[PDB]
Amino acid sequence: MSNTLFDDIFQVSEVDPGRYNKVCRIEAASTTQDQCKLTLDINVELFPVAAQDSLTVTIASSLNLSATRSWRPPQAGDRSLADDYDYVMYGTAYKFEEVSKDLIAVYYSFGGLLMRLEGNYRNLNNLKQENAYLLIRR
Amino acid sequence: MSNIVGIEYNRVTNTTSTDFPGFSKDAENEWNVEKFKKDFEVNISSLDAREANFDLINIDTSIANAFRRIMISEVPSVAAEYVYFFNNTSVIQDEVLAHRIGLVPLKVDPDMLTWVDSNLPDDEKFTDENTIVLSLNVKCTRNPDAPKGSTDPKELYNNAHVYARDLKFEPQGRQSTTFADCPVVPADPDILLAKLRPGQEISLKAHCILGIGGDHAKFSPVSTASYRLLPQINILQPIKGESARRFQKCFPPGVIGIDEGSDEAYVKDARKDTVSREVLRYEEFADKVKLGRVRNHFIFNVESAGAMTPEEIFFKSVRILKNKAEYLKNCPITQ
Amino acid sequence: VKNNLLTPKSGEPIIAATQDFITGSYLISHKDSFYDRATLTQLLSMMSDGIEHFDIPPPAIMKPYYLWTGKQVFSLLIKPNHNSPVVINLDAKNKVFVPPKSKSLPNEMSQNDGFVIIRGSQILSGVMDKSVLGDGKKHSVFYTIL
Amino acid sequence: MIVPVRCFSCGKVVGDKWESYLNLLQEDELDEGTALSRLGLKRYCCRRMILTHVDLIEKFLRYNPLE
Amino acid sequence: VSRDTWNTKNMRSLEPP
Amino acid sequence: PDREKIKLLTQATSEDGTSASFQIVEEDHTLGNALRYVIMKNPDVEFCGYSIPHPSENLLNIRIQTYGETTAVDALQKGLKDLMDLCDVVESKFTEKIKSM
Ligand SMILES: [Zn+2]
Repeated sequence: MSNTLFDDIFQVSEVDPGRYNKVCRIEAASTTQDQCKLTLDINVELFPVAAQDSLTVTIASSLNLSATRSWRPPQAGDRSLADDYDYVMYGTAYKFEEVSKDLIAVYYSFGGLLMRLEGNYRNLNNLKQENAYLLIRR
Repeated sequence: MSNIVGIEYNRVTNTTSTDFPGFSKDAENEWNVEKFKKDFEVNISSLDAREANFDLINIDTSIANAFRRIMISEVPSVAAEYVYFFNNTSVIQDEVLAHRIGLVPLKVDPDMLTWVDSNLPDDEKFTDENTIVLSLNVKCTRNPDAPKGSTDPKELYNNAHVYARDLKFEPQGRQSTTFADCPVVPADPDILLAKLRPGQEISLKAHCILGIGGDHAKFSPVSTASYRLLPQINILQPIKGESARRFQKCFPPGVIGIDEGSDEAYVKDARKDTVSREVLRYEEFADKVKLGRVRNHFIFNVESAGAMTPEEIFFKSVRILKNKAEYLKNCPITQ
Repeated sequence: VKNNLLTPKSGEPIIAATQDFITGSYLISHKDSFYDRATLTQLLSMMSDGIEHFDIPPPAIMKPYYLWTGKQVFSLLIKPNHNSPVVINLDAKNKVFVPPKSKSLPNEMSQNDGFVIIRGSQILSGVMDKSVLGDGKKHSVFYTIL
Repeated sequence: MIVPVRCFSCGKVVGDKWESYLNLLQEDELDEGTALSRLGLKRYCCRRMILTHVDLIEKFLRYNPLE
Repeated sequence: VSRDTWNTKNMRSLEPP
Repeated sequence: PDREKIKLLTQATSEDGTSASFQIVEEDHTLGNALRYVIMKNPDVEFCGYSIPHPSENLLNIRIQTYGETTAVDALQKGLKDLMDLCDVVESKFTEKIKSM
């Protein structure tokens, strides 16, 4: 509930694999947010995406709502987010840029899978922190 | 995917296990017997005195490769290690002849010999439990016959060809009794050891000891121990007509058949298939066929050099892997 | 050797990746490279001598499978664990850099993986190339670490 | 010189097949490929072991110094 | 074939030299 | 009592276990890979991997990092025992198939 930083439904326009066999760069425009655009690299053998399909895209922190320092998966029966999402990535917002007055772009790297999210009014929701989950469901 | 190795036109995909807890949120596939016990299967396609073909189904690549590696380079076998030349007047050098004798495989059962201790002086190191002595005394003479002039050198000279069968077993000590029912002979008697002319002589004896293929190839007991993943051919959409014949000609002769009546091509025997991915270059079956390999289905082909049966070789490989695991578990861990 | 990684004629690095090292780095960091936990840990053990502690980061892909990218592998190459002090920040163009789809779009949005972004020893974009792991470049990973 | 005992790559014994290969070629002549296949030399390494062997020991034995 | 030799024959050669 | 076969590498070892490097002599990819697979099938193990530091040395460093449940030594012991049980299963199946045919 309070851990989702961004949430929108996107209509995919283009899915081009550029010299790739499992990663595509999808282009999607928002629904009812005419200014919000989305460019996203997706593993399409885990989450296949076709041109003109509806994607519910959510950005959240704290997906699950020791000093071992190595990431440990949550328990199998854990009531967490991503139960209702088909594709989840973990990355970091490393760049905020202005594309025009009242319009900014946010850049995420999910281990090299890049996402560029564009919009206007998200200033109290999107930050430059490691905690950023991308949740996509068809 | 999902246990199937992907055979594409330019690359191979999905080649790793992905069967451990931590692959996904469902921390399944954690180790336990009584799951491996019920899953694992062995299917012996054929068994011979020297070649075994068997399937290890639902086992991991690492374990199967461990068995293959142990068979190639860790199952002991008996080979000549030292050759003592009393006389060699042939055109083949002594080192070359010794190497050839060492490469000759001997039909002597391992576990009937004891490992030589290297820490012993050469005059007490070789015992009757450690060593097999093979003698070789061949002399060439002109044949006392009158055949056609300059014929082949078989009726022209006597003992012109030295064969592995000319290696004579020389029992030492108690070997006169233990080896009485199973005299040591080369596994391939007709190996051409040497060719030599009248007046030339080879007189030697060779000491044959247990050894490891990792140390020297002559000790390897398999002429090749190997496996292959079971091929998988998926006909996604029906292929019929002359297209079916074209599709069928892209595989080895008996791989996929043509149905009579329904007229559609069908996969008749994917085990016969060598994965040349010849179908993947034709653009008319690009959307009609998917080539794969079952990742946990191993078709083992073990062919013995001759000393032991291939089933014994494989069982010894499994025993060796288990024994090294056991010995490591029993070893105390040093700081 | 450690005191002479740069040529004195220009200051550019001269001890760096050769051909197969560059090709292997490029193949690891290729955008199609995804590794499960077992493969990743074996890669890190081969990367070290099986005697280096690695802090395994969260995987790039968490659903349906826990998959790490090769860029995370090379991030762990740069900074194996928290006790390592090597925090590297780097912007570099790979030798084969096709520009992004639009003039105004930033450089890491290249149509290929032609622009390397490293922020906090974490490789965020771009393949591991000759231009970022080889000789003659002052935006090199090893040059920056030096 | 003389046929190697074993295939370099496989370790399969090929030194017991040289003479049978020669007699397959001479008596009731066969093609080289079918002669190799009839001897069990299936893999191409073991095939080249016999196919590419130059029997130089016969030429060397013409200069036998102990006649 | 199809007859066990590992059961009936004690494996001496498998001992560590 | 072989005190040279397996050695805990103290420099590459965490406080209170859960991370360790073991040096095993006279072993190579054969045991290393099978042991690594079996250990990785342990839910407590978060990092298993071996390396042969140099081909000129009959040596093998295997790395185990766990969570807080068990130690790296216990993970290694469990992996070795599970490898033995796997080998027993394979031996039994192969023997029964050979006898039946
Ligand atoms: Zn061969």
